[PDB]
Amino acid sequence: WGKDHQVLRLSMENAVGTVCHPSLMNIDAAVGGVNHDPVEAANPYGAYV
Amino acid sequence: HQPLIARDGPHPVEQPVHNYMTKVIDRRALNAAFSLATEAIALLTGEAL
Amino acid sequence: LELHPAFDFFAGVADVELPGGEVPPAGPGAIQATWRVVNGNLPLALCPV
Amino acid sequence: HGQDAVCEFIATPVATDINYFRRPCNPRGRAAGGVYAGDKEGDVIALMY
Amino acid sequence: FTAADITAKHRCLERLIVETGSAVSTATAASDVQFKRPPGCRELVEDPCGLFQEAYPITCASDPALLRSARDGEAHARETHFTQYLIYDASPLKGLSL
Amino acid sequence: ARHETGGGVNFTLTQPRGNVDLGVGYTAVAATGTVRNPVTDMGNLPQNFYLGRGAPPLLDNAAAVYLRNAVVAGNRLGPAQPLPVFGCAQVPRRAGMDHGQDAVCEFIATPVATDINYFRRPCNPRGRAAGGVYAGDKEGDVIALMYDHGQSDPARPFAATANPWASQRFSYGDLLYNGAYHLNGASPVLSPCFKFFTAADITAKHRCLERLIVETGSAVSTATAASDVQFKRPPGCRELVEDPC
Amino acid sequence: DGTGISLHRQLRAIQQLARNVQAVLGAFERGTADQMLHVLLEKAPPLALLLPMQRYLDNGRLATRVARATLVAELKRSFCDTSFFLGKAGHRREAIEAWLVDLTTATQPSVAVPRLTHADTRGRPVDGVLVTTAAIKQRLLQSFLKVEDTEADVPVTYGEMVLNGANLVTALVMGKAVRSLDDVGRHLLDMQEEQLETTRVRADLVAIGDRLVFLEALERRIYAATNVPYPLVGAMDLTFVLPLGLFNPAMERFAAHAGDLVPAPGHPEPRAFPPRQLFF
Amino acid sequence: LLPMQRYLDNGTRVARATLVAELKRSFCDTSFFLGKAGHRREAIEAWLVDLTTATQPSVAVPRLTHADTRGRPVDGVLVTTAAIKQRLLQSFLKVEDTEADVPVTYGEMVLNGANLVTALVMGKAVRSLDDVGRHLLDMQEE
Amino acid sequence: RDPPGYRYAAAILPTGSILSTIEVASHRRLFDFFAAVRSDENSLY
Amino acid sequence: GYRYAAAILPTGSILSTIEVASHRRLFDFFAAVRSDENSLYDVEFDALLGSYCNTLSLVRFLELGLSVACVCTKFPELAYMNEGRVQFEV
Amino acid sequence: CFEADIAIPSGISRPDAAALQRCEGRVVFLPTIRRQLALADVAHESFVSGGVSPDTLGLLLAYRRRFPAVITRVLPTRIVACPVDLGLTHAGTVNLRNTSPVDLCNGDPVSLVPPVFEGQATDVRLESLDLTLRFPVPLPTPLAREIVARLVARGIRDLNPRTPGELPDLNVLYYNGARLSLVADVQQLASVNTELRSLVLNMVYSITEGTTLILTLIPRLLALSAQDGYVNALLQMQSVTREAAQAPMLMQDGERRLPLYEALVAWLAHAGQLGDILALAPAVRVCTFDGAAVVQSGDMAPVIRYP
Amino acid sequence: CFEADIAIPSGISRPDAAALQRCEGRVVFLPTIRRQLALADVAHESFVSGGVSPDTLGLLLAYRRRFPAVITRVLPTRIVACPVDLGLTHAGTVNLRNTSPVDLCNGDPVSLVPPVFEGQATDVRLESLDLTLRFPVPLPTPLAREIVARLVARGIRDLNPDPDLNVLYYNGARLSLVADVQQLASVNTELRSLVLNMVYSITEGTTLILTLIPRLLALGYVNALLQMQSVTREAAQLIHPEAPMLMRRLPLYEALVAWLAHAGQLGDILALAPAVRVCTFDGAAVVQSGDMAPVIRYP
Repeated sequence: WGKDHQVLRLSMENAVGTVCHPSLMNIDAAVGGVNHDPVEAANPYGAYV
Repeated sequence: HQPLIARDGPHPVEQPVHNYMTKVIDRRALNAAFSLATEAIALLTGEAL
Repeated sequence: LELHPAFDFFAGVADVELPGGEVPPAGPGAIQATWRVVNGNLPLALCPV
Repeated sequence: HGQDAVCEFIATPVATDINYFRRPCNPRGRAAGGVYAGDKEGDVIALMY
Repeated sequence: FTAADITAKHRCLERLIVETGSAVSTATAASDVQFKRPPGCRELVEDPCGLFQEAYPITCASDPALLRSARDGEAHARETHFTQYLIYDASPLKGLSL
Repeated sequence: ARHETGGGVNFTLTQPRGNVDLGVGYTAVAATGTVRNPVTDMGNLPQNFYLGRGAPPLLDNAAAVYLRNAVVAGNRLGPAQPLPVFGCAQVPRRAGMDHGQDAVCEFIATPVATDINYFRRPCNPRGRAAGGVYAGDKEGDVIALMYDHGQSDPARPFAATANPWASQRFSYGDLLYNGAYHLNGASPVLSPCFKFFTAADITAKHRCLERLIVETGSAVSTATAASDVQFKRPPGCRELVEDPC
Repeated sequence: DGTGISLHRQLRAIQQLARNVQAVLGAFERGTADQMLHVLLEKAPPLALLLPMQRYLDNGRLATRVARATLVAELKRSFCDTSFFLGKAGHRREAIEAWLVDLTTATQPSVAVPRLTHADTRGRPVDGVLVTTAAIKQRLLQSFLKVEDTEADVPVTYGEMVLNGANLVTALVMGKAVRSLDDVGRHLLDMQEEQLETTRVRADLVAIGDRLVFLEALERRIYAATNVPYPLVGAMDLTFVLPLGLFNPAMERFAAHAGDLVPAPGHPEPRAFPPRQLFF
Repeated sequence: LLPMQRYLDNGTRVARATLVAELKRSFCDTSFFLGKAGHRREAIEAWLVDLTTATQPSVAVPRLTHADTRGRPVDGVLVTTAAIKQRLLQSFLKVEDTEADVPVTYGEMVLNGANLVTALVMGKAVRSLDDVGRHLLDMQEE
Repeated sequence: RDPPGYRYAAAILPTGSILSTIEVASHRRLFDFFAAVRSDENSLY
Repeated sequence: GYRYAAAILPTGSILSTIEVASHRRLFDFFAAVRSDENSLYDVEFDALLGSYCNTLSLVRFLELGLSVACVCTKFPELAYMNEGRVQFEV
Repeated sequence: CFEADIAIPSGISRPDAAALQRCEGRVVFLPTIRRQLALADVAHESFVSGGVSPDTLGLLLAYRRRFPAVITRVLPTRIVACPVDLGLTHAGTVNLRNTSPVDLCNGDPVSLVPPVFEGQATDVRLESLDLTLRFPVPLPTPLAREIVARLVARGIRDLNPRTPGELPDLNVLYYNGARLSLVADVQQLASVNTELRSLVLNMVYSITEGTTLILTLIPRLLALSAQDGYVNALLQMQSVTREAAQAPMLMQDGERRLPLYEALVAWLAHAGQLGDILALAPAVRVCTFDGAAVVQSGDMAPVIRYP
Repeated sequence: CFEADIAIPSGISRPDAAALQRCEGRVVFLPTIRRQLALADVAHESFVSGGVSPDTLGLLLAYRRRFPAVITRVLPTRIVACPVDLGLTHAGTVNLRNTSPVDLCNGDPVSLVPPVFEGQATDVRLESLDLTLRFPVPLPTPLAREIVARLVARGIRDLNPDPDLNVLYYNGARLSLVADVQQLASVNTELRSLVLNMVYSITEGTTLILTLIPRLLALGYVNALLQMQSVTREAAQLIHPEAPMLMRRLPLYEALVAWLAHAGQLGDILALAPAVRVCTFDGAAVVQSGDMAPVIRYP
């Protein structure tokens, strides 16, 4: 309810301006933020081609 | 200056305290202004007579 | 090691280029990412069957 | 009606329970308040993250 | 979501509670769609949301069929259904009309 | 009373004095009616027996430090940099705490058909009316009031127990939760269950009922409000707790 | 030295002790009341339990093991039901009227005639105290009326008598050095130095039934700012029992109506299996 | 403030946490208090006395005899807005001593006696110097 | 330090009445300068 | 000399009349000034304005309402007893 | 006290005079016993050797051959310091300042450690007198002995690389909770090497002839493992004792020398002394008169003599 | 000095009063140094640390932790003790009660556990309020360091069985360590946890060093000087032990701190540091059992 006896609508076609902007794939700093303090080896069966 | 209450036994003994704090003036300066139009000064000077 | 809906983060091999070899030369662990392709790629603790 | 609000969206998992809502909460899912800490000089951001 | 906006703040409650009276809103009422605050000097808003790091849920529901039951309080509102779900208000605004 | 230390002299002053009741009957009752707030947030915390170490472990090592770190791995009560021979368990203090002190939840196995009508009621954990008040003044009575399960339960009068896996001697609360055996109790965490399952402390305990209720504005608690997760009481800093249970 | 500065900083030690001697001599009179709050509460039983305890003794006496049981089985009900009554029923009235009047005379008069009585400005002797906190005394007075408030009599008998306390004003100074000649004589000129540059005492005397009590609250006066927990606050520790993961007995497996707690039509209705979850 | 003042008495991490959860629910409850259940005539009255009795009285000043109405002094201010004070007048507190006030006129201090000399030769200029300066020559003989 | 501290030496030359009393350290983040009474100070003499 | 209003009374003989500061310049502060300079007229003071003490209320024990329940009485040497304890009939 | 003074030598930055006021109860390492001494040998520029600054193991070796001193009273002319090594004869219990994240205990021995913490650098800077000041961090001694073993072994990993880069950091500490991370920036070799050799050479002499009979009972240790609580908790998971399990060697001459009793002597001679030969000697003990059981961070604790 | 008072609790008997008359001049341990103390800080029941009775390890943790106090004059309603640990060095002469060895004119005597001697000797119990005062034994520094390493060596032969360690002459006397008839069976269960501590710190380190030093010197001033002072000592111990025993760096250096952490525990546990000195005046220089001795404050 808005500023009245109004009722509004927030149906999930609302999400088109938020996520569909091409920054969703932009994860370069995240791998750049995690790759220091390096991990131990984690028996890579399915990580290796 | 704070008082105290003498307890006994396992709670520790107390001793009087003092405070001595110091505070600083801050200086505000509030403003008014006004105008006289150009026609009025020589009228007040006695020129335009 | 789970950060994003469209990608994955898993402790893989250090430097090895993917289309090659039989066994990875397991040295240091450097973590890397990959693209989740579909909506089904998200884990099933984050989606009931 | 007056000035507009701005709705922003944050990717959340579908099986994050409604019981976490109907209650005053963070939008991030974890408490992050610095007032919640206890002055340890590391109970800043390592509370949040 | 700025941890620096948490990190820059101190914690002694002698000093903390008085800025809850007068703090700076990031929003300004002086534009048609609300804006990030210009250097148009200050606001002196109340805003408890920063000091508690909180937010409030309002009367909302997944269907109008729950929202009709949401009237006249939380006495008899259908909190959930088959997959349909309601969130009753919890706010300083509870009890009030608007 | 003087004592010279660093800096200067330091006078200490004390005045010895005493009191008396000076009333043949009861005097000065004290009611209790308003509450500010709970001290604890009323619960949801596992109990970790790996905090204690008195129990003889598994003999196979492959099961020993597999099942040990399977539980301890992330518990709110989980011993990291583990149990020294001399030292403390080092409970992980987290950075921020919100609702208050934590309560501790402990567990006793029960059969599934120990009917719920015994609950919804002030009923007792160990399935038996266990207090030293209830007996019939025989002075060998309260071991038989607590264990003689050829007799009945004074709490639930048509039967002997409510839980055979709680009540009897060596009935597995008797091994875990009795401080005379103390497989636990090397832990700094206060067990909530030590008030029950203790035949030694309820070994007649006191029985003159008239003196008994004035000690219920007394009897310094098992708990201390001074820690993040509640601990068993350090011998300093008494608290004059009420504690009817 | 012959400098007045030598005399002037000799002043600022005297004006250090002259505030300290009153601080420790004050701390006993402050400490005198704090003992009384311990020694009353040490012999105070909780009054949700003594209102049946007297009416057990309102008989001949019984130790025949039957009355001992029926004492306990009523005693646990009075505590399980009416313990926190004020606040449990604060919406009511004319029960809090009845709640005090038994609490006014649940105890019994001691073996005691004082010979020095506290008056009521007419003639009336006072027979009770009723120490309460500051917070409770506020909402109690304005809704549960109310009296003439002046104590005509409170004698300074041989009870505190600071004439015996004047020794450590001089002897502690005598224990060190020749400060003994000073530390008693300085207290004469300290009366205007530190302060500024059988009698009546105000109190509150509510009369209930046919009785009279000095209903007075502390901690706004004589516990504040001293880092002392105010002794009329405390802890009730109650252990709780939750059965977890048990199972419905053979009789109670019904639904109380046909259509209720029903799932969507392609769903198992998970309420039909033994529960492991628990909610509180 | 009204819970916050209660912890400033009696003198601590558990006391810190038990404050804040209690505080944020009390904020969600006891705010916008006149519009919420303003029908309760009784609720406003005790809410007014906590407005009246929560703050700490500082060291009293003897000079400004701001008392009025035949001799009872004035100990509060309570500046509100328009419609609230009318509504506070209309039903809740129709409680009027008078409408009559006896204020005072200004006070002052001007650098006259030795305050000049302590400012243009020395740096420190004591407010009400000479009453202190005599008594600094008075205490050493007591 | 001392240009706040001389004010506590000026507080040793007192005229100023403080009306209501609560704990000072709750308002530690309010003052410009805090000193603490601990029964004595070797500096004030 | 540094505080100029102090030198309005010279209180002593300016007497040598030799070329100042062409000598050893041993002075901690000296200013070779022409006919005028603006710093000669500056007036400054950092002033002290306030000091307040609170009353320390010496409150006797025979004032409060809880004096009624107790009958305090003088008995020295109670440290010397292992028993001075009270016996009563009924 | 056997009073020792250090004067304020040359000039003052006017807020930095107040910086010397809030250092009351700290520790100055002055490499002498003087009635007066300049402030030049006080600061960390004197701790810096020829050309190079010590590491946090070299500062242990730098705090070896100097003398700690307690700030007693702070004048604008001097600073009176009491010589810890001799003048600890204080029934007045001359007071110290706890500058440490750990709330200690009552009754702890207290030894001094260089600032190595991630957030308690204790760096105060003087620019009129160009000096840098690192105050030592007073800590409880088992927690102090938990630190020095980490930092040398971290420098033991500075000799050999071999392993993959994910090493156990030796940089998470445990006191009842309280995850502590310290600084790992530089490891000078000679401070590691001389500390490593005494760890080697003392462990040489701590083995004797009758010591060898004890080595037979290594499979006897795990027989107690699956049948009690105390032993199984005593036996560490990250231990070589669980790894080495997967005999008199007669040579018996005379057999009246008490060979098993003589084993525990010389083992205790050198392996019994491993905390104090690597680190500084504890001489400070927690002793509060008021019955306070702990001492807060920033407090002034009373200090008594050698433990 | 700074004499501290320990409060006598309520009603005790005359033998409980006479039990307080057979202890004038003993040694008492206390947690804090408050000028008025109670008896609840004193008793052996105040030594509970994990919910059970402490062992000789659990005592020697506290015996190195809390504070010694020596009762000069016994009192009704009070206990006067002028404590040792306060006061400047070699001042405030105090008086002790000897136990079976001498306590010569010097020696710097050390407080230590009761069950290294007769266990229910000096475990003086109050009968009325039902508490137990287990007074420590004041042994001088050579023999105190001697007997502590013998019973734990005797605990080894009592651990896994198949000379006699218990004779141990003094300068003149023959000191019977064995109080056979009921004590020694209680000895090996009251030093029970302690023997495991002397063992596990040896089995860990020796099996750590023999995979440390071969992993060192090739992974150079410490290299050649490793066996320089250890020529035919460590290599001979490498010849003797590594042959008749068994033979990993990232758990190894993790075990390096942990053993040496346990090592720093034991040095505070063991070795029984001197706390008070006998250096009297005008005595016969030789103290006997049951006789007083002027004892001065600091080593």
